[PDB]
Amino acid sequence: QGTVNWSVEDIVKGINSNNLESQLQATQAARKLLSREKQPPIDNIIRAGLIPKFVSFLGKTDCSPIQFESAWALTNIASGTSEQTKAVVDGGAIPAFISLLASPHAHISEQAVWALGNIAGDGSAFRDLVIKHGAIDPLLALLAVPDLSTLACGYLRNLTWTLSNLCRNKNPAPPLDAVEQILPTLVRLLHHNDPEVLADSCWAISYLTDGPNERIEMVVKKGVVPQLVKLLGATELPIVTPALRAIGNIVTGTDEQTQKVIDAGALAVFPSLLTNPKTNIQKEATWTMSNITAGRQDQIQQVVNHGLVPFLVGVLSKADFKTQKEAAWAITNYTSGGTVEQIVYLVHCGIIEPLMNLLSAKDTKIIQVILDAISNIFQAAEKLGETEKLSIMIEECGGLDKIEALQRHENESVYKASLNLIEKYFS
Amino acid sequence: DYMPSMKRFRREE
Repeated sequence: QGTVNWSVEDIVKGINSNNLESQLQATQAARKLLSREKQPPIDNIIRAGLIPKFVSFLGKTDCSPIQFESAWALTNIASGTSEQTKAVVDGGAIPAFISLLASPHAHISEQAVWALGNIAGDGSAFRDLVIKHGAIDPLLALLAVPDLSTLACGYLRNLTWTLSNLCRNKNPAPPLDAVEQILPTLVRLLHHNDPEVLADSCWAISYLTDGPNERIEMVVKKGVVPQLVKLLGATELPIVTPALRAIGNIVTGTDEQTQKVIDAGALAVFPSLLTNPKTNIQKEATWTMSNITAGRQDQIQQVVNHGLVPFLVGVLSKADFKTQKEAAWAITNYTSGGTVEQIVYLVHCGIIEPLMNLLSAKDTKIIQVILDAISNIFQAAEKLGETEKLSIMIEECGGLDKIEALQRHENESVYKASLNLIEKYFS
Repeated sequence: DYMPSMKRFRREE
């Protein structure tokens, strides 16, 4: 090939040449420049005014190779900064790419899919603009086959990824009707046997569940929660991670939505998740637990029955600090919403000492959360007339020293809560 | 982080 390492000047010469073949060779040279790993000259290409030419080449049905080369060039320009993506959009690329989705050449339609994914991936405004130009119907039409396995793997992964970008970002979240239009295909992809397709489908679902309970309900109504729990159990970390994100999102919802997560058998996976060697998995699992323990007393009871309280004690005792903070939250929610018997059980599992140990942390918020938890537990103790036993318990593991020291803490609610605790139970 | 990239660059094959 004689299209390797052209100067931008030569590329411009060729593209301006009145010869379709010359334009093709120059466009390919541009593509090869724009696809080098080391500092591709995107800004130089833009400054040379080439984008409108590329876009015009997208429409040359009579010359599919120049459609492909220009599609790839524009794809890589749109992969850059918001400004570079914007240069591509401003060139008129969106309807051109959408028109290319119908191309009889798989590599060309695929490249169009990819490009639209980059443009939509820039953010809410471009995402919504891609949708207004009508991308969703032809995109989905590309998946209208009896069995997804007959499609090329790379092709399918690219499509799934671009759809996931149409589901991504907030303020605003995607249009409700767009979400409803995309969701069934997402469900189908969520049952496809490829790890990357599964990962990206899961990520899409996680985007869609990241919002108000109505948004969550749109997803939950499609019946995907059991599949999410199954994927939650997968060996591949790139699958588990978005599965767990989606599940956590869903349990930020209503008691009924959360209950749907529990009924699908999610809790059975949390012994592993709460001890997972990957820090973010442990953190997000504990976050998820914290929103489940903020639930109803029967839901708290299901957490108890699945033997998960000792795992919460474990995470509180030793974990990455952020995970520990999530655990503190889980405990404060548990003690706020739990029965006296459930709180007693919590104490019997050994929550007090690690709770106290975290009072030496340099984080005001977790101090507040923990003090709140201690307050709730003391309330249970009062209800049982066992406040003295709890006071002794806290004193013996050195909790009293820490609480006494929190009196001199600078934050108001902290020394107020701690002084209250001291004056009420440790006199 | 571990999420899919927002944009993807198609590199030399």
